[PDB]
Amino acid sequence: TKITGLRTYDLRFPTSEGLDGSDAMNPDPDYSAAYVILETEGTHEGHGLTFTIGRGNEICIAAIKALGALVVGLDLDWIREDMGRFWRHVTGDSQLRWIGPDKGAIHLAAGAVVNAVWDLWAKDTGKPVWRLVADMSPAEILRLIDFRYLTDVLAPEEALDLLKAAEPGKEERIARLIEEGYPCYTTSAGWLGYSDEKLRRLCREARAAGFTHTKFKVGRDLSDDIRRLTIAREELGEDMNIMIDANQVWEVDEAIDWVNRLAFARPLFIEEPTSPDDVLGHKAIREGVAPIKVATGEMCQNRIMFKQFIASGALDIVQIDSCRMGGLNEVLAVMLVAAKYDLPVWPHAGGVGLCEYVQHMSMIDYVAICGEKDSKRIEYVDHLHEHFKHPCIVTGGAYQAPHAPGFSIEMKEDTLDAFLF
Amino acid sequence: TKITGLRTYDLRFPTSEGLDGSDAMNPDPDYSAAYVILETEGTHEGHGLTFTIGRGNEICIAAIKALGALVVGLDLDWIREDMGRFWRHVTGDSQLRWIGPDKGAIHLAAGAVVNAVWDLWAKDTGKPVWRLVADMSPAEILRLIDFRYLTDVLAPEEALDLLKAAEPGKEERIARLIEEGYPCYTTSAGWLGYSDEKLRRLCREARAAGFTHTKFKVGRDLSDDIRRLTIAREELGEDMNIMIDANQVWEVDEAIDWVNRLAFARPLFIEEPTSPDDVLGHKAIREGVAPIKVATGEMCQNRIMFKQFIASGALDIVQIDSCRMGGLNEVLAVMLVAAKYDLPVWPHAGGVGLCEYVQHMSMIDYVAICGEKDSKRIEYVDHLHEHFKHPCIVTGGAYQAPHAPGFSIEMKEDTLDAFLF
Ligand SMILES: O=C(NO)[C@H](O)[C@H](O)CO
Ligand SMILES: O=C(NO)[C@H](O)[C@H](O)CO
Ligand SMILES: [Mg+2]
Ligand SMILES: [Mg+2]
Repeated sequence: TKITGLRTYDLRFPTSEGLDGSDAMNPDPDYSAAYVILETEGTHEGHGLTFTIGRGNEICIAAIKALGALVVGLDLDWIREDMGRFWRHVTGDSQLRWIGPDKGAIHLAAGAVVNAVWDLWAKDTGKPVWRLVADMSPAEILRLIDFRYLTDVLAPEEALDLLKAAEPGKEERIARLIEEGYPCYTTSAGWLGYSDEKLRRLCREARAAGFTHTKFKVGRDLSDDIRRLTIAREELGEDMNIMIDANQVWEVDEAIDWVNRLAFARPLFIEEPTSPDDVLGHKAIREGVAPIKVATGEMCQNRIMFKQFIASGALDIVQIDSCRMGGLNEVLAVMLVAAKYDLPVWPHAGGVGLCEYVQHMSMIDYVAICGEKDSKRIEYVDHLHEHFKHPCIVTGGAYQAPHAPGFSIEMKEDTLDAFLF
Repeated sequence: TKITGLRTYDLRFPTSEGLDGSDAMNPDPDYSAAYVILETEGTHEGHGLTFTIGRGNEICIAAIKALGALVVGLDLDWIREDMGRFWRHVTGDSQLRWIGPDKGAIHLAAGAVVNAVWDLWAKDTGKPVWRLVADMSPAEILRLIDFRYLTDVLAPEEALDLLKAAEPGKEERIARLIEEGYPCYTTSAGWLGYSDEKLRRLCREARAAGFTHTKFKVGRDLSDDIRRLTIAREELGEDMNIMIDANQVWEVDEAIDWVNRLAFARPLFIEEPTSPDDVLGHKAIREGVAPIKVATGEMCQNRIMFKQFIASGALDIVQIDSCRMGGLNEVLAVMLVAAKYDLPVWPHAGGVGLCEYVQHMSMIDYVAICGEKDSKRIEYVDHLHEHFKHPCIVTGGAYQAPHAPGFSIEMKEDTLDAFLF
């Protein structure tokens, strides 16, 4: 098996029509995917994407094509033999690095390409990605990871120790995952553009469906936020766990004041109270709003930023995203850093296929990394699943473990045509 | 004056022929510019660029084209009446933000576009950019800056105090600048790929020319670094200040050992000992290599990262880049933060026309912000200046202050054709 070529698709979805996805920073996102297919001589092709919200998708497409120079011609076996090495290779063109390094368009693109390789690998061995990785030995998992710029906080040796400690009880955890699935929260009732009436109805739906955790957007208007959360609490009941998300809009002092004003709602955490680059700022906010926790990560650019968020105690909840960074391999590195510091990972999802991606990632985290899932929640959003050949399945507040070979991200063929920008 | 259109040029220079620019991370860079021209109804056009090293320049081109949607159709007076507002506007399309925010391709592109506007403004009023800004009252300069995500360490009120304090001495400093220029160091002798013979010759030339500070590449091979720095000290003499640059290649523990091993050479500082995102890492390296100083910043993505580097005391020398970030306005913000913490700013230069840019920026810093230049050094490199209509002029180890209208970045027409990729 050789990667013999690649195709790209600038796919954009009219989510702004009903303001699905709307928040304090992004009032009218058009959920989009910079989509890549890695060609082989064989029966399988590697599908992958990275998520954007409309304009700018074509920049990610440009970056994917640039990265293709590094991937077309590779033997899949050379990749599998040491994927950490492949990861260094694909993020290691010094000239392409200049455009980053490991941030912005070039890293979004790497997420798509790297995950497409995983899709191909999984399809070839006949396993869903979560099982492909979960079945690996500690050394095999360790080999997937490029540790460059991590070693002062988590060196390979300490990562290997964590992996070995998790190894006993994988089989039992795999069985448990099959029986129970992995718990998730819903953001579906929370988009900032929704009318109060729509908020009420969707809160009731979320409660009826069996979700125990629900997330709501805040951050544009304090009066609106107080009203909305009061209404949300009314419909949801006192037992429901509520979280809130400001989407980066606040200054540090502003964040502290505003969150504390929403304390009556008993939010578990505030997500992204400020810029996703501001480690020290998140830490300041964290101290100022305790016992309300702080979550961030959906735009955290790479493992180097995550390691500083985690090591400095700037956050309570680590929200990795499946394709913001360099795909699965870098996510795994961050999950290991989080495990060292005993911080829970609650992945960002929704978007286009992000649920499809992160379901696998958390399941690896549960089976082979930290061994705990019950107190955690993967994000879930009920948008755009009809475009996927193997959509995530969620019922009673939990993702069912994927069965199909691959990374669950492959779209129906018609979608690749109808939504081409 | 109205911005009526824009043209882009993917310009790439074969600098890898002689390994000019070569370092431990980037063995064969091809100095490139994603170049932009803003068209108007009148007689001036706004020229700007952002700098890359070859492959990936086309991603910046795509990002510039994307930003064009925010700039084409704008009236220049609207921009001029509140530059901070324009800056927020150009970096604040929430969809284009997703591709960053304020990092990677989209922000490199912002640097080009923002600086091109400055070029147009400066041409319209008939002044070099440095003097255009220097002639401004403190309130007018404050107005240039978008302070979002800065207010926890520098809020507009305190930035104005800094600016007002520098106010009375401006006239004297301008006279002094006209008289003395602004001191600069040279990297012309330091590229890692040069032979020892060429190293000797360039060291002798740098010494004869009157530079008091000279920078050398290190970090690929310890034995090479020891020999080369021994040669450099021999050729440059004891009075010369030698600095070294590792271009991000090391882990924290590795950086400390390697730098300390070069202590015999008396390096003033180590530049980019590790990843440009690792604030806490630079701080640890800084503690480990004392008294050798730490410099970083040429790839520092934005004001938010710089703010943290500075406030946490993670570096000794702040190396802003003219077009890595959102152009002049964001640089001025960082310079004000630096002034608060009394950290010197020594801008990164070389590349394609970076010298031509940063000369203006440091002179603004001298005249209107921190009021001190004698102890500092702007980077200078003698490459590619023949492509510019008004190239920088260096003699006796000092930049002559620009005197022609504009930002000194406009290239000769023949170059725009001859070097199109
Ligand atoms: O913040 C988010 N989820 O938590 C979304 O990515 C954002 O609101 C865009 O729809
Ligand atoms: O590091 C640098 N100057 O300090 C250069 O940008 C780099 O070496 C690329 O030529
Ligand atoms: Mg969010
Ligand atoms: Mg450098």
